[PDB]
Order: sequence, then C-alpha cells, then structure tokens
Amino acid sequence: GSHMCDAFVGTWKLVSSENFDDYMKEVGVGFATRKVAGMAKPNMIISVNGDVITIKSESTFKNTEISFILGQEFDEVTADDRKVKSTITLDGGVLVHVQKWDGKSTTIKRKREDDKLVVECVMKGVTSTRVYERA
Ligand SMILES: O=C(O)/C=C\C(=O)Nc1ccc(Br)cc1Cl
Ligand SMILES: [Cl-]
Repeated sequence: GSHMCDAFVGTWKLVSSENFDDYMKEVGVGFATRKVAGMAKPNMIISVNGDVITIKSESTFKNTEISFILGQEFDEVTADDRKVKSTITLDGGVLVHVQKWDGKSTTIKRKREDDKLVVECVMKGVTSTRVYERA
C-alpha cells in the first residue's frame, strides 16, 4: 500500500467549482469551449498500477486520460487542445501537476481535505478551486 493509494485512488465526482471560467480564460480557452466545459460535471478516476498512475476525467463534454510516472515529464494534449509538457510529483501528500507551453506555466494540485478531494488550478494569480467527493 501507499499514501498515494490511500489518499487518491478511486472514483470522484465534482460537487462544486469556483473561478473556473476565469482560470480557463487565463489559460486561453475560447468562449464556446469555456461555456460547455464549465457546465460539465466530471468524474475523476485515479488508479495506480505499479509505478504508473492513471487519471481520467469523464463528462458529457469530453473524456480524457493521462498515465505517467511521478517525476517523469510527458507530452499531454489538454482538454482545451493545448500541447503541453507535463510533470506530476507528490509534494508532501499533494499531487502537483505542472504544465509548460509557449513560455507559460500552470499548476494543478490535488489534495485531500476531510472526505473531499480538492483540485486547485493556478495560472498567473488566478486560482480555481474544484471540490470532488467519492462517487
Ligand atoms: O479536472 C479538473 O477539475 C481540473 C481542471 C480542469 O478541469 N481543466 C480543464 C478542463 C476542461 C477544459 Br476545456 C479546460 C481545462 Cl483547463
Ligand atoms: Cl489542492
């Protein structure tokens, strides 16, 4: 077993969002995509198999998936179609995902707080908080 498995593995459903439209604007998402993606109610599925972690985001807007090893950079196509260089690490008990593209950077952190899984997305002073609970 592991901290990672105990904290994060399973199926999570979105329960609240704040500032997500503004975060998407900062990242460069266009109007129509922001409206439909903002209306989404995703499930987040996190699994571990050996050293490989998989995170899936599933909704009526889009289904996406990433698999990775902690600390090892990979190329990712995001839901809004950015081509980014991604690295995910465990910093204390927080899963930290950094995306780099076009001289820009954004960070997505996932942390447990009580029964919830809190997702914080930060771009240049703009933070969005998305709260998930177990499905
Ligand atoms: O998975 C989350 O809750 C966290 C982040 C997230 O949803 N990101 C995202 C989704 C769809 C589009 Br379009 C653009 C972005 Cl930046
Ligand atoms: Cl967080």
